Amino acid sequence: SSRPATARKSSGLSGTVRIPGDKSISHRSFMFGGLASGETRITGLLEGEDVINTGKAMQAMGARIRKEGDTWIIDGVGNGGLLAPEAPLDFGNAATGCRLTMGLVGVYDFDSTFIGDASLTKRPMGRVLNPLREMGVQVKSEDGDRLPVTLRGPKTPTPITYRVPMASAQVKSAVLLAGLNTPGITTVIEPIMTRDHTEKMLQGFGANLTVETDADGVRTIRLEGRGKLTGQVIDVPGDPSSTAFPLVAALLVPGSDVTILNVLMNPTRTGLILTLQEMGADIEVINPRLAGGEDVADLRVRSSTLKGVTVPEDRAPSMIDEYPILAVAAAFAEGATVMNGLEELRVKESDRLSAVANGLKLNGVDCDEGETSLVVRGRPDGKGLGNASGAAVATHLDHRIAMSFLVMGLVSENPVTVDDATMIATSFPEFMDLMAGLGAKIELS
Ligand SMILES: O=C(O)C1=C[C@@H](OP(=O)(O)O)[C@@H](O)[C@H](O)C1
Repeated sequence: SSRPATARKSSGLSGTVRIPGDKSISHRSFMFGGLASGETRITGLLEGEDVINTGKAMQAMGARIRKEGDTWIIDGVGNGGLLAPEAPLDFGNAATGCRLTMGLVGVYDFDSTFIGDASLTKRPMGRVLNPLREMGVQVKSEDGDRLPVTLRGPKTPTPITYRVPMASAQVKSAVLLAGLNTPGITTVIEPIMTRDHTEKMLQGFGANLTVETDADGVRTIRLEGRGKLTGQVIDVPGDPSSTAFPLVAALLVPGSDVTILNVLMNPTRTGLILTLQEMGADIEVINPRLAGGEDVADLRVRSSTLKGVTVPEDRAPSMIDEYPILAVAAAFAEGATVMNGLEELRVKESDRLSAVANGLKLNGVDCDEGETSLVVRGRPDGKGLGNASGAAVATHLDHRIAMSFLVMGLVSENPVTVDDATMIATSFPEFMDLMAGLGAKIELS
């Protein structure tokens, strides 16, 4: 069921720790490794529940996946070699696995059914199902294009040129993956850049995929379908979204000095760091280097005094999953922090804009929730913040709401309680141990 947890005011956080692997790249490592010809070897894989579910779905379609020592080894089926699954593919809490797999297997001439948990089942799939319908896929979904969904691909899919209407890397990714089993050229036009793990990894696996960027920033991504993919050696970098939690905690808890190692620094993932630096954060980027084909660095974070800033709508895609923890940082900053262009937060694991605003208010923070924006006014000394009565923040099955508010409790005058910590393991099973090791006081009921 649910397992509440309470975070208490802590003394300085201190230590050096390696952050778990990147979730986005980990999902794709299992997917591309399972699809490619031959063997793929992965080190640094995130072993959270979301990623394990993607792995099980790939096994259900013929990939052999196993862990030898600290390396995941995958024997792929080759492009065009996916086998019809016997039962529904259960993605649990993971929209990434679900949406990308819809594109990947929806274009195959067999039935595939997709199911998930109470959170995933409420999220919109129309954004990926519409382009698939244009490609010839037959779709059976629940009202509003929600799970459960059953797809059946045509004998020969139709390649399309699709302009993504919202800044979603998952929609871009689903169309490109569908293009892998479609004859001809599939083109995705992305007006605003989103995380590019699919493009970079498919090129690494040998796909004839090109990316052209116009001077105005619009990206035209072309993929030639039904081409060979070759197994690769993958070294997964640390998750910058998971890094955000100990990083913001170190900035807010006085007397802190925390170094996080091997953090992915791809600019489509670092909007929070840029934003915190503008607010006055002391974050040092150490030994920037190339590892596994990606930019990584170690980050040394020290306690800082923060000031509110205006966060523009165009930075949102580069930090979309970090708005919950940014809002918590803003609760302790001098002045107002204003964030717009947040419509996408309403369709995540939880409606994050509503969950964050309600959680902040429950914990004494002055904030204003707009249809697509949030304004937060802070109290630097944390006085009056938190909830002395022990009232619990509603997490709405969202791991990031649970983690963000637990970070808040390490700083607020009064403890912060979340109604459930059980979903944290979907993306960061190491969270409790990692934070405790740094000195955080978090009591699990
Ligand atoms: O492709 C990916 O790995 C992801 C893209 C984002 O979703 P959207 O495409 O809906 O923005 C992000 O919020 C999600 O956690 C993972």
